[PDB]
Amino acid sequence: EIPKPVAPAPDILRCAYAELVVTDLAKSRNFYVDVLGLHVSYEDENQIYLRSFEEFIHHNLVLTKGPVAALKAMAFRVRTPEDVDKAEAYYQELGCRTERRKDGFVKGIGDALRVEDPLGFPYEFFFETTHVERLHMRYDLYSAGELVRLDHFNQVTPDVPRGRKYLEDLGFRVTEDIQDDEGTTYAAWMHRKGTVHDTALTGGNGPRLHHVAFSTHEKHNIIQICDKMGALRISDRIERGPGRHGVSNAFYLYILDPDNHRIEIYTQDYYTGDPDNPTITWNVHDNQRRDWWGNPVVPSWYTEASKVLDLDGNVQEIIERTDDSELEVTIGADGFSFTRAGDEDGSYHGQASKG
Amino acid sequence: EIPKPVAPAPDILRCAYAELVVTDLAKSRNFYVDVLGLHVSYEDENQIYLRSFEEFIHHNLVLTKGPVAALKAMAFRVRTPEDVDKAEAYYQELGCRTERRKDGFVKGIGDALRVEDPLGFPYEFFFETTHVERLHMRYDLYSAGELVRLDHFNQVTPDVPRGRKYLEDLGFRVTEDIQDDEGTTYAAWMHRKGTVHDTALTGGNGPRLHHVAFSTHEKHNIIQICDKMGALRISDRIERGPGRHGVSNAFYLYILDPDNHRIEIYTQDYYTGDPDNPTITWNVHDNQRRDWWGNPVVPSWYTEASKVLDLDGNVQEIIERTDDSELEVTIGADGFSFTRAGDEDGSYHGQASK
Amino acid sequence: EIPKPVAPAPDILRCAYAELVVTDLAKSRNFYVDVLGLHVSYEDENQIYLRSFEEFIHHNLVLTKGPVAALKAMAFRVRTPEDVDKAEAYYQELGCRTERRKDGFVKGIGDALRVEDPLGFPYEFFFETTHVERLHMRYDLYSAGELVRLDHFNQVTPDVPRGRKYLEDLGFRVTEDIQDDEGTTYAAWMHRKGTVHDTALTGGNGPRLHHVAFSTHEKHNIIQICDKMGALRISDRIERGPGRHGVSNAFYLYILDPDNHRIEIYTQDYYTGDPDNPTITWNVHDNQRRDWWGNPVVPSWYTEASKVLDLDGNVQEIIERTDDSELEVTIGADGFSFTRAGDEDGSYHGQASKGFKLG
Amino acid sequence: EIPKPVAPAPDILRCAYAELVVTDLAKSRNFYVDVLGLHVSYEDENQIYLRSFEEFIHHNLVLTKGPVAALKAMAFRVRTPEDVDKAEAYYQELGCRTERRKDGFVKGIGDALRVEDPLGFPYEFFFETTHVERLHMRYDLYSAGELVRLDHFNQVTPDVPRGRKYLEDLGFRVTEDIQDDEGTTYAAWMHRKGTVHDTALTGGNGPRLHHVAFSTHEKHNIIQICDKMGALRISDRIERGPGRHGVSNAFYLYILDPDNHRIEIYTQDYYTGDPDNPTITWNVHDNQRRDWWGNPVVPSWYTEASKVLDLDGNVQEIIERTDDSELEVTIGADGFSFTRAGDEDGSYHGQASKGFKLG
Ligand SMILES: [Ca+2]
Ligand SMILES: [Cl-]
Ligand SMILES: [Cl-]
Ligand SMILES: [Cl-]
Ligand SMILES: [Cl-]
Ligand SMILES: [Fe+2]
Ligand SMILES: [Fe+2]
Ligand SMILES: [Fe+2]
Ligand SMILES: [Fe+2]
Repeated sequence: EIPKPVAPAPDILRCAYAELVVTDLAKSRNFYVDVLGLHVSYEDENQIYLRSFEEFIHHNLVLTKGPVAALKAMAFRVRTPEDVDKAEAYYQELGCRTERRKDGFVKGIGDALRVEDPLGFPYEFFFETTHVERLHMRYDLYSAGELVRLDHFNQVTPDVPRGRKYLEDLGFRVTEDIQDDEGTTYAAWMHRKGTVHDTALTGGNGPRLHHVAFSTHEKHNIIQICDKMGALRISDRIERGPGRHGVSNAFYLYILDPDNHRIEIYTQDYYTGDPDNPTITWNVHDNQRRDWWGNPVVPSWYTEASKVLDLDGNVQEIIERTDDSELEVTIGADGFSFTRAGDEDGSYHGQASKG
Repeated sequence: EIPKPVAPAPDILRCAYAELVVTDLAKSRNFYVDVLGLHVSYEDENQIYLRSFEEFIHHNLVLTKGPVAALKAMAFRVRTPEDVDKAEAYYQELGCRTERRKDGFVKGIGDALRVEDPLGFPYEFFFETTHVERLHMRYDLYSAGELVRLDHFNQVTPDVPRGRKYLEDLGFRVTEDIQDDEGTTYAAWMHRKGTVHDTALTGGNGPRLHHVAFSTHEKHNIIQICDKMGALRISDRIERGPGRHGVSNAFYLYILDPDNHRIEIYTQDYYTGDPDNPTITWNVHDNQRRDWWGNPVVPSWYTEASKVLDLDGNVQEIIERTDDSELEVTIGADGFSFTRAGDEDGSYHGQASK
Repeated sequence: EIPKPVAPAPDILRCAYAELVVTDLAKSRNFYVDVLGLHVSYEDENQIYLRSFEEFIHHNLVLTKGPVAALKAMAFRVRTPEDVDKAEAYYQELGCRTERRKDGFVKGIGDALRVEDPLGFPYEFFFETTHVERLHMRYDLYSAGELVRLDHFNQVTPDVPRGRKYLEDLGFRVTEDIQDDEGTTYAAWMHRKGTVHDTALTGGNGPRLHHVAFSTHEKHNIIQICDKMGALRISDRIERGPGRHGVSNAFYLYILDPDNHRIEIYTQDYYTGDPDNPTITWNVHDNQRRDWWGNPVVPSWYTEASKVLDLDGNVQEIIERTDDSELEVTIGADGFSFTRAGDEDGSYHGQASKGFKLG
Repeated sequence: EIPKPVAPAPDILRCAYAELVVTDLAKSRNFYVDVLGLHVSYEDENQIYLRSFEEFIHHNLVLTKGPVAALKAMAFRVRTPEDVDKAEAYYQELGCRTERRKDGFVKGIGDALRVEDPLGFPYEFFFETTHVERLHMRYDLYSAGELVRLDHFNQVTPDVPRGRKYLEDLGFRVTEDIQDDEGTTYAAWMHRKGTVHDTALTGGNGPRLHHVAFSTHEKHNIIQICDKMGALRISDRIERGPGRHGVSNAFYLYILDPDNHRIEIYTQDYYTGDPDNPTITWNVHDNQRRDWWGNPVVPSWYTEASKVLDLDGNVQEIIERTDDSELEVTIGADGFSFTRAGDEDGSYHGQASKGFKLG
């Protein structure tokens, strides 16, 4: 239903950075720099440019002061300068609004194309970026909870099949998804860079940004983030985890920034770069699909997500999902989940796992 | 009100083993050997004797086939052979029922005393044990989830101060506890060997055994146990965790065996050996006391625990706690907890966290 | 010196497997399966097919019984069936010997091309492969030392710039290298899959295969491999490490199989997938370039490597390196190394670091 | 031939702190605070008092500015105030020089006794100490290389059985030792607190202090210390390691402070608190006894150690070892070591393991 354009898709390398509008620049700086340990590439009174430990492009996160907290741009890096032209021609044919700046929208990025995509998300495509010192061996700066890479975005959208087809035509490959036996798709994960994903689609009212995810080297680094949050007595900002994912097989943690933007810390998924990488489909009632250890998913994780902006800086209107709700079918009043397929023992009726 | 005997206390070194009655020996073996990777010191059709990676005494766990799943004995090693005689005289003065077997109750233990202690728990005291190969450097046998030591027991009892004074007289020292402003004690941790505890008292209906705990080297070993349980599709047997404890500061996991005996896997508490080791008291309403990260404690963790047997092998009758319930005052309908004292942001009312 | 063909290079995805010839199959099986924990895809009296924990292709290593221990093939997977045709045309234009087998050289691989490449190495290109159970969440099988992926090969060749140009034309990008101030290149690392490398060139007499590398999830997994080797009283088979590499930033260990084939265990390098990824050049006299902690590199690491076979299965003749020797210029009698550039303190003259000399 | 006194031994709990004389207080501070991350309890122009992450007594390390770098005191905490009096009577009966200060020798310690012990070492015994904030849950301060406890001292002394007998009479129990088949003892480990050791005796010219050891929680913490030293371009101050010890089974690293005082970082030894804890004797030629992975012991580890002071602040005279040297019998020109006892394969004669000889 989103048609495949005749124009070639641009060659997208990876997710590269997010621009997030925040309301109190000092509080957010404290969260992202003081608590999480991200590295400042540039800052002034309006913006903070932050990067992970192993990054060499200018930034992975731009915090921009504004009146309404929201995603302003989710940016992917393309292979060549000519891929920014291809992106522009591709989104024109799709009838999408686009805006092209030879000198970039944020500091440290050159020629860039921003678009309101067919799902209502603000995508940016760019090649040119100002290189900075790669801190990958600066173990003199390395913190016990060090965030090493930007890994993915996760987007909330009402119709997952619709979005999936569009991203596949754009060159993303589905690695895992969640479905039921009645034809509904609840979520899908897709990649360009050869990890489990660069973005993911989560079925719900949208467009909204569910989260932005950063990686650590090891599982103990994620444990340390939790421990530090307890020491700072902000354990209430730990939403969910730590855990092992079923889908993706990664060790994880979800935390909430001062504007409630959700950040995931993630480590140790697997290689997906082969073009016939086997796709894995989970059943929506399988209680090990989201947390492998069967720990319950808190309802806020399903219902809460960040607003997104259009190209003019106004909030995108939210469209309701009419397909079945992952929350309702697993943990709501008429919900169901199993530990072992076909086994009544270890199954949950009308409530979440673990009592 | 448990009187201090004039007879000297036995010198207790550490918690050493538990004997657990199980209903299906083969299923239990599958859990303790095939899933958890404990090492077989002896087995036959009626019992399995198991030990941890770094142990040199005969065993840390005995699984005995019986009709009713229950704790049959929680055993402490004493410093000398004479300490068994001291234990006998001590418990006889307390008016407790005792039984002395010069050749032991279980294989690989020699002269031993079992008692029905004043809290109704079956304690064993012994010195003599058959030494076995210490597997501490057998990395050829080392599992990704390796259990390296027995760390502690945790006992459910209705009146914590009563039990705590009795254990102090036995030479245990309290390291941490949970209290409220009204003066109720909900739990206490106490030690002999210089870790946070060898046993602990949890307020509730008892005598019941809350859990037995084993230690791993590192946090990743606990993660692996969870991961393996997912792979075996037995994640419903993960009860609580993994987490960081507030009390003890240890990384932890609670799992349930086939008869619902609860096992804790535990690592990285701190040294308590100095006699003036500072005691830490947590408020019962502090949401970081049990899980430092503020994760909720599932009601089953407070309400479910194992039966204990008397010396004849019958189940000990339960006495109901009359002091306030930690479940009720934190997560029950009129309960509450906080992240930051005095702050309504991050506080939970009539409701658990997260 | 090696010309760029007019024919397009095949689109290479990644290193996929190696076929090693071994002299005693049962001894090699004990090393790779019982010691290292690799998973058996297939075996018989003549071959063992092994894979890592996260692999879905049929195998990452084939051990083949033969009279002379050697590398028989280093195989790269290509993106499409049509890329195998491209590889054939490309290598024919380079004037190399090639062999095409529609149903594969080894079990579990389909249409495959093997070539004697311009550096004398037996390369294989394939697309078609039998998928198997991907064991990535089989934590009921996971060992304390689990090998999760095949990561790279490392090749010994006498002229590194000559090979580097050829691999760049083939589509590999150099991520790191080691050079001196007098124009000599000692080593280069190059990738297709977006890690530090899929293969590497190490200057020395060749063609010889230096090692094959597998990855683990965490550093403690590499430690456990060492610990287990101690417990099995085969610590004499730990060649070098564990350590932190300067080049690649990975945590590492080198061990030796029963035929002296060198295996590296490797973890936690960085992403190189961007086309303008910064190339890092280390100076050969920098004592943190190979081991970041400054531990000395054992001389066998520089001198010993496995024979490689031609398409007929005969050993390839060795061509001697005439460029300067990394061993000689760093830890040899006229050698030099530094800890801090320009500082005499922490420098080493005619001997290795940490109080050692060449045996 | 150090007699057992009639007077009762003091009840020693554990090693508690060391007082090290250092020549440049600012440079030592950069090392212990900025590099290693210890926590400051008190400092001024003359001294810096440091503690580990889990400590509640005032300090584990006192750095005292002075003219000659040396160990000034190795302090053990005793169980009660009365035990300081027992210590005094005990050493007086041995005929040792003692000095008692009711208000301590350093800040944060109360009634204390220093003695010049029969091996020439300056020992302090105390009970009273100023309690400080226990930082064990201050994960807001926790570094990637955090030192969590003080674990042990290691002493160099010419006659190990003489020293061992004396420590046994003080209540220390031997856990492990190294010997040869002809009855020479090279080293012994002994404990009070239920870990492998609180102090250890290493055969050599002495009295000298070999090292002070701190523990970390996990192996990755020790790896981070190396990684950080590499980043700071002070890898030349990594003496030996990281490794796994044979004796003790601990993961370890040895580093050198600005005055060449050796610090060990140590983790994951085993419980020894039972009175019949099985002792383990290793053969001196076993190449897995010091490093379980067979990595060679750097010669400086055998030859270099810190001076110790007498109670007036003067350096103690050094007495030479007349028994065999561990260095000489294992890695010297006439030395040997084995991987498997009796097996020539994996054995080393006249040189160290892994292909190095002595520099
Ligand atoms: Ca030069
Ligand atoms: Cl999830
Ligand atoms: Cl708890
Ligand atoms: Cl290297
Ligand atoms: Cl050693
Ligand atoms: Fe995610
Ligand atoms: Fe416990
Ligand atoms: Fe390599
Ligand atoms: Fe030591």
